[PDB]
Amino acid sequence: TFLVKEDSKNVTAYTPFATPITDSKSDLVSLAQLDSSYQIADQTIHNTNLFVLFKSRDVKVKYESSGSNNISFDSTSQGEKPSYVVEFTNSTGIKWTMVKKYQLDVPNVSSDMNQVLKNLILEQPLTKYTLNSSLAKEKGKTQREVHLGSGQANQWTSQRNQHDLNNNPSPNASTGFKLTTGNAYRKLSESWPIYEPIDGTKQGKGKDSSGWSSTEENEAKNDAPSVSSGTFNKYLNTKQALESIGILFDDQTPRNVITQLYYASTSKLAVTNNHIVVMGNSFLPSMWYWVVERSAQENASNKPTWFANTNLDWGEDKQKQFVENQLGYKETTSTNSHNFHSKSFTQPAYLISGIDSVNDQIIFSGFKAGSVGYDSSSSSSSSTKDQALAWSTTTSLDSKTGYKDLVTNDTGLNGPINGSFSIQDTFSFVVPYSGNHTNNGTTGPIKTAYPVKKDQKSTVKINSLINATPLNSYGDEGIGVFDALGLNYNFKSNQERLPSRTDQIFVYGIVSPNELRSAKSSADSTGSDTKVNWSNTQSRYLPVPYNYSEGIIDADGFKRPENRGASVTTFSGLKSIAPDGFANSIANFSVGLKAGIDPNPVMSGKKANYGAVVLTRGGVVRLNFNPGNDSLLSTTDNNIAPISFSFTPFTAAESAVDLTTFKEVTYNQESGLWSYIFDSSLKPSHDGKQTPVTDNMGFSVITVSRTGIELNQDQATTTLDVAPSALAVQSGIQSTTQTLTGVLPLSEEFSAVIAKDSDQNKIDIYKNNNGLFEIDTQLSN
Amino acid sequence: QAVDETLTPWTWNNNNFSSLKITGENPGSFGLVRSQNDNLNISSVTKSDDNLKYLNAVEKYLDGQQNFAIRRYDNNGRALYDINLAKMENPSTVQRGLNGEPIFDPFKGFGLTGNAPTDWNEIKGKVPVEVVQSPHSPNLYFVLLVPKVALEYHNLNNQVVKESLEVSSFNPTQRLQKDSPVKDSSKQGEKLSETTASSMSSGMATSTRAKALKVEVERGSQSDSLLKNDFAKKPLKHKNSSGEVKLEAEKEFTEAWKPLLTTDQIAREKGMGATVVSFYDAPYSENHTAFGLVDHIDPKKMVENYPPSWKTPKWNHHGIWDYNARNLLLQTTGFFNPRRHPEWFDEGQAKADNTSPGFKVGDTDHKKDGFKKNSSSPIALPFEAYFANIGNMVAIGNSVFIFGGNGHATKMFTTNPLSIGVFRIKYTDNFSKSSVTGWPYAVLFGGLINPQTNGLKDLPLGTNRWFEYVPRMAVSGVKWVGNQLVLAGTLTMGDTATVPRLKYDQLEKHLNLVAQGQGLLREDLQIFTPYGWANRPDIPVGAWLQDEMGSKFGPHYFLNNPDIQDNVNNDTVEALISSYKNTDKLKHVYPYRYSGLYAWQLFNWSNKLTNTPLSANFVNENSYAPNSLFAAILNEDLLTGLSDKIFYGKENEFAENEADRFNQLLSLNPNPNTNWARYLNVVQRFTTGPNLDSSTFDQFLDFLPWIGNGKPFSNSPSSSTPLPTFSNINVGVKSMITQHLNKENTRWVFIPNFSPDIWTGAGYRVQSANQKNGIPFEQVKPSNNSTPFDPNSDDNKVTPSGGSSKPTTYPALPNSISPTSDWINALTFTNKNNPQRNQLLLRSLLGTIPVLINKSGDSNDQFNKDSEQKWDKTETNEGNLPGFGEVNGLYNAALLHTYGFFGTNTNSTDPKIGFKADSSSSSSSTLVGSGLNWTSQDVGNLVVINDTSFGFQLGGWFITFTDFIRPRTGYLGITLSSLQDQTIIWADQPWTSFKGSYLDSDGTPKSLWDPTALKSLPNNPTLSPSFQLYQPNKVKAYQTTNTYNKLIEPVDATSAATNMTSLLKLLTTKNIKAKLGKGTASNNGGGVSQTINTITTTGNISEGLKEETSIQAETLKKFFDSKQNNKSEIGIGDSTFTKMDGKLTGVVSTPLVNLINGQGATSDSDTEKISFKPGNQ
Amino acid sequence: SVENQTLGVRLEFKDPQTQQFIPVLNASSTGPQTVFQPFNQW
Amino acid sequence: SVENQTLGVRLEFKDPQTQQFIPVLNASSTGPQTVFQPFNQWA
Repeated sequence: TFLVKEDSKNVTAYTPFATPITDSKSDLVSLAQLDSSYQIADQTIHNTNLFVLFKSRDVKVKYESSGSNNISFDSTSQGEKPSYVVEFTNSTGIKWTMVKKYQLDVPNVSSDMNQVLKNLILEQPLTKYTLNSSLAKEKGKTQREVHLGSGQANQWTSQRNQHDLNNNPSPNASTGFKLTTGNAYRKLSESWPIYEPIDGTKQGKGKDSSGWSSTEENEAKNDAPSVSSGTFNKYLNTKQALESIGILFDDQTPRNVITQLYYASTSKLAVTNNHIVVMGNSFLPSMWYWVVERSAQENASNKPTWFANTNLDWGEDKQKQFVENQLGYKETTSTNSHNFHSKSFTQPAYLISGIDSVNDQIIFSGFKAGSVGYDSSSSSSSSTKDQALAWSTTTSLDSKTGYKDLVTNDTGLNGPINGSFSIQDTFSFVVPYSGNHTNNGTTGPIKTAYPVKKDQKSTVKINSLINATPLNSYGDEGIGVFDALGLNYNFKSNQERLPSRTDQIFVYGIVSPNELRSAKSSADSTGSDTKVNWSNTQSRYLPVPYNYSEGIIDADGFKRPENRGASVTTFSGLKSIAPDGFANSIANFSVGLKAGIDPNPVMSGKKANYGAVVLTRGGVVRLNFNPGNDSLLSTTDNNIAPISFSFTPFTAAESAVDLTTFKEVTYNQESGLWSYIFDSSLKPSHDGKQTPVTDNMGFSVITVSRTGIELNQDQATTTLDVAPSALAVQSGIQSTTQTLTGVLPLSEEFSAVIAKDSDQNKIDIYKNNNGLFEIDTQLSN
Repeated sequence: QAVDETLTPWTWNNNNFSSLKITGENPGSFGLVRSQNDNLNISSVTKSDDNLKYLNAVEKYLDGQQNFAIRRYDNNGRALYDINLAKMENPSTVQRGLNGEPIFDPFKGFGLTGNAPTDWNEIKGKVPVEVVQSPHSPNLYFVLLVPKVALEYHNLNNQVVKESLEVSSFNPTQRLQKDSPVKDSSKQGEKLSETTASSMSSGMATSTRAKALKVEVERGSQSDSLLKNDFAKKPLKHKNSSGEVKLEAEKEFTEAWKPLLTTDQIAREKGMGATVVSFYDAPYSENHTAFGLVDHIDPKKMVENYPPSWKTPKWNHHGIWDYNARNLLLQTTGFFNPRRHPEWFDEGQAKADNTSPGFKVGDTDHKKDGFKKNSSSPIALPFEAYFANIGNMVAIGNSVFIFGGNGHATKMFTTNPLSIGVFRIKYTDNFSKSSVTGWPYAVLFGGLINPQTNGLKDLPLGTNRWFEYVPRMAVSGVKWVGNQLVLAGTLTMGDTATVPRLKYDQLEKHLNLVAQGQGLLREDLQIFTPYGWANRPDIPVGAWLQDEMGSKFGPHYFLNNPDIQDNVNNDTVEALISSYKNTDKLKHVYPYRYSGLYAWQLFNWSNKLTNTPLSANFVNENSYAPNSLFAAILNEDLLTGLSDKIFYGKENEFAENEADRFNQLLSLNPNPNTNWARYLNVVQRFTTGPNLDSSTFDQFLDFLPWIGNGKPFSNSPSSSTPLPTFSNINVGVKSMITQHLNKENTRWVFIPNFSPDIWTGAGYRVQSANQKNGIPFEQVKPSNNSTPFDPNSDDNKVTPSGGSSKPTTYPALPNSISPTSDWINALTFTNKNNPQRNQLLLRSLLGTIPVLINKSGDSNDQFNKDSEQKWDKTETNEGNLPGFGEVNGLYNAALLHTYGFFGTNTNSTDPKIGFKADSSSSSSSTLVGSGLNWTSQDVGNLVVINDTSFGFQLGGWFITFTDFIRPRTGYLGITLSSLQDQTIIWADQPWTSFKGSYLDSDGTPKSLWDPTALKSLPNNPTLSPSFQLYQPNKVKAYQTTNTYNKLIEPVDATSAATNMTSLLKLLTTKNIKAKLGKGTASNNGGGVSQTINTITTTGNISEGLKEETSIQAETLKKFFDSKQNNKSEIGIGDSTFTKMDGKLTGVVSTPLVNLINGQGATSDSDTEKISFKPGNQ
Repeated sequence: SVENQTLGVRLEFKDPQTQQFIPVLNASSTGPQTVFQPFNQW
Repeated sequence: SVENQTLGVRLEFKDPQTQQFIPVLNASSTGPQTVFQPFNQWA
């Protein structure tokens, strides 16, 4: 029998004949002995029992920079509502009864962690209505402006040696983006605004919470009022959009960053034979995750593990350094120059695609949320004051071809180097040279350095920031756009896309029960921050489709003159033509990670195959694993890109689907097919211009299938050299009128759709032809 | 029912089917069988009577004259019974159970209803041409029946079965419209107005050069007229050269070609189409045979499923500007105009013009053009096109698909019938019920992206929401290569030869490019005639008169020259492009000087594959004949899952007017009540040849030989020693690319070696012998009196804020603009491209690449190797590089020498045919063929070799696909085995001898040839399969020094053919054959050709590939040069031949045995000592 | 058929050249198929 | 049918008057006969 979620707290079971079981509608929130403010966040089936995640709309969390116990629930005003994971069972019809109830307590904070948290600042979440221009921030100081000062041009050649930028050909390379304007950056104790600038290069107060609350917020309220009578020339009102992505409010005002971080961090559920794993959502970053031992006592506090303590394998040692060297500056000299890189932490947040389990293994994926240092000096003063220190790390044109050599390339490892370079009859934004290489021949090794003047080394305060997108540098320039859309190509006979190693990074992997126990120890460590190691992980440069932006039509080395033009080179300039329910065409999104075991037989004496699929902007990604080792699939040749990752573009039908309305991902064991359910009723009621939405009705379903030569099929296929892929195809189940309840996969050859057009229910039976549906009107009972 | 000895086996020419290897419980074979009776003359049947009353008259005659069946053979190849529908007296259908499952006992046989199958009287006399077996249902088979007429097509009377081309002096230009358009004095207000000022909006740079042109479009309010419609503006009109010189299908097509039967005619005349009959068969039972379902392959099922944009093919998504530009330029309009492809049109050549395009054109008021109106010219599926789509069945699940054949059943010398799509017969209720449908390949191949191939990239295989690219095939077959379902053969690409557009005033001097765009010259190869090209093929007619005189070198519209191209400098871009900001109702024509050669032209305006599906902004036209090899792995479960009918939306339709067209998007969200997007990703992966790209591929083309000779294109084994035809390595001089254009950031960027040296190749430009690294602006293009172009002139300069006024042109330029130029550093100066390389591969295999001719072999007009052909003086006219007229991508002299047109390579006595770059007087040349008649439709049986490999007969070569299913690093992935028979190689109809290819028990594929079966041509010029109407070329006298510094200048060639009598005689294949010493059979035998012996390490070119010491192209050339005498090691060689007595007609193949003509059937020695114990004891 | 006590069989041999099972065509005069009827041959 | 997983049954009862095993006629409102199948009742 199949289970259906009637609403945010009720669950109704159906027989395989698409008929509802009488007296089966159960209120699990009531059953779990939880109050009205709670609703079911995620549900999964393990060991035949139903595991349910619950989260309260009434949760309140505080961050106190002073003290030992910094992150805590606000007891005082009935905000001590932690999230719970409950095991339920059938005691028979359907009669649910609670087995175990686990609470997810806030994270513990060390002395070292709290020194980053004290001055940690966070970007306002990205919305359905957030533009390329809202995201855009004013360009920072160039390399020669930081280390040398103003009017120090054509003196670079003689002075670059002292500042340890020996032979560096890019004085004009940007050092980051200014934080005096643009999208709001807030402390954990501070709250985010309902307003978002239309142009971040001009409107906005960035990290200046004080300057916003005193003067700018009032201009914003006047331009962009809530419900319209408003002008909407400088600002967008996204209260409705924010609310739809899980933002908690005290009427009109959102709760502080820390509360939003908690509520969104308890979004996805995975269950193994010994552990329960809880991660965040795809909308906003997750700085921690929960590992709950299933053997935990009735009233014990289950604490999360920080991502800043979870050391991942980025594929290569160099790939990890790239991410870390940009997290901050690593030479305190000051005293309060605390950031993540200095306090010896790793990547602190991820925008989680999802989490699942196969053969007691946990599988995760997501995009790495951009993180860089920033100056907070407050005065003469430092040249980098009120600015983020981020840069492009895209592989140089002169680099050796072959995946391993492209990703290990020392281009932009310690400091900035990319810009705009004229090559023959075209151009590039990536530095043409690395090592001893110059146009004349060999000139001595090229050096890079963190954008901090060595004279101002002591009198500088480099603290930490976290972005709401997979973008590290938002600085309004050429290279920012090519790194975001994947438009950097080499010029050698065999073309290759030069990847970035900090911007639009997709991280994925498989976690063992012992790798999870390690994670649990780190959460329970008191005093020192204990470090975790996840071996079977990988990273891959996954950018947004270039054709989601107006003005770009191909991806080649040769670039047309019109493509050096400002209108299609900077963020504010760039215009979106993306149809996937996002106003921006620059930041990538991922959702619906689901793994499954292949029904097709494998060679005798070999373990059954299993893979995972996930949806990203522009296509479907497939994660390939070796079952004989429960590791990521790999191959002998380093020149070929890790065979554990595959990407297949969408067509206009799949691109048309609003990725922000993802409801549920399912997998049919007998078919080997994934059903992606999108409910249009998950749309915000109003635009950024407060205009009522008129397309929040209906649904859509996408089928995902395996393609390619699979492992251990025969003597030849015991090893692979090509990554097996996936195929996303609009199933044929869709509506614009009906409001979906759920989809029953009745059989391999049949499916049932439960919906309401005018309150009354309707069961639609669709004919299934190996992932392709067509409605049966005869099957109406 | 008993085996009739008078009926012997045969092979149908369209699908090359002869017999089916039957597997499972009861193995054996199901082979074709026919009466080999002569004393048959179709002449008796008299032609008033229309095409249909005549055809039934031929049918009734052939019925009492010809006998056909499909006999069943056991595993030993011994025949068992016949199954002859015409001799079947009172046939019966199977007795089905209560679930539709037929009643059957292994011994008693099948249960018979006694009642004959549906439409039996019309299918009764049909000829079975193919047999396929059910994959999961036992004893279930399916036959492909066609009418007896389909087999005797070419033997029908000439008044009924026609040619698409002409039969006192011969002139190839008579049927061509060559008179260039002129200035319209009345329409001078229809000129695109220059803007008043650029926009500053944070810009800074400035220029004195003429401002951008403005193109305004406004809707307003009027049902039939727009407020503004500047794309409709046309300040030019046709020439009045003793009449208006335009495309008129009525004036120009008197005895116009029309198909045998229209689409409607075939669908209503059930005996004139193709049928599929499902049948039952169990040989070791009493009732061994029984019939099931009879389904007619209705053409309307395919036509009803054609994209909506196909109802109006004389139009495309660019609308009125492109209709006008192409129209005046005396070109075909749209994406599939009937003047180029009359085979898919019910009224054939009657509709072969640009008139009635489905949208209003040429209105007295221009703001009325572009609006949707009535048409009567849609892409349909008539007789010739229809039967070419018949053959190659596949049984996947409960479905039977027909992917079509090579089209040899209905193919004429000047016609190219091909398969447009796939047909599906979906069976239900234990095969008791059936449903017929058709899907066009255009939809099915919509999902193609570059990541799906390991060979050539950016091939013209792209498309859009309006399905403008119309892929059609010459199918080999569709077979399971292990786990993977593979569809192979040759494929028609998007057009590349007519991508460049001529400047309105150049038509007369560029006759071959005009011919090609007019459907007169059915050539698909890019011809090198670039002087007259317009800088951009997307410039509307409104902008063509801006610089009529030509003194200011028309910034918007000028004669294409990549020397006068501008910088990419931020200030050049600011001043001349970003300054002008387009709006909702206005677009600009920038004063920026864009220009580039064949590579550049194709990069911007060809339907090149990207990383995304349906991303082709421009699909020019569609090729005449299949011009690419093709193998693709299909999605079997998508083919069986997809719905019968396909629903398109308003997104697949062209805009009703120019206002709606103006702000169109290349991609749109499909309607929720449509399913057309579901059909896009049926192809999983594809291959077009060996796994090589760009310059690396060229090296391989040199390595292969020409069938007619056996001599390579390289001419490498023994400065005045011949040079290669397709490669630049060691040809010309070594130019340092760090000294070209901006001369910055080049050293390690393109070459991973210190030395940035690149071979110029034949026909280069240098300042002097000493100065070979970059040519300074001293090939500066001058224009007609007060001539020189002036860099440093007020217009040709950009002043940024601060006043440093700098010129926009480049100081130095690459050292070659020849048809062989291959610049890794300059795309604007590259002529060699991937689309040409793909065509050049297939053509060289067929051995049909044309050569440019000046001197025939005749007296007082001969070409002498010594003193006339200097291989050392390749920079000058002595080298004899035409630079105008020849095939782009090669060295014309190197090809002539390979063809042995001059030299001892083909004839002991030198034929003295060639090309002389004249320094004396104006040259007059014509392109001619090789003497070979192989066609890109000469595609045989698909032959699965093993679990990882497959191959087929393509012309005189057996091509094998080594590295497609599971590719290996370092291999080319292709094997080639050439036929040895010189009479077949040099035959007029060479593919008439081909009698099918089969995989043998020893594990090698073999092919049957019967040279006695060679058909003779029925026939100033004489039509053969490789006949092309090449137009004359006339150029000014060549310079003695600094020859190729400039693009070679042509002159009016409209009155030139009258002095080319000798040359024009060589357009007929038989006349080339005669001069080459191949005149007549001067012999053969009929036997079987076997492939070259191949080992797992055959094709290992890994050593030749990669490296930085020498560039990949340079390392492969040295490697191929070290392997000239052991080509068998790379997998290029000659096929071995075994003589066979008598006349080869077919083969009977069982999973145990392959018997030619079904001879040699034995008892099998192994199982002779094993028997049953008799029941009595 | 258990009631009729009839057994319908087909003789198969493993071929050396093609390493798969093939039917013994000469097993009976008619083919590789035979019946074992207990005098219910009428 | 083992493959289809379909079971066709007929309900029977022992009549007190006559020792015979009589079929239950009201068992399915259509008669004593009924079928047991999963979703392939789509026939």
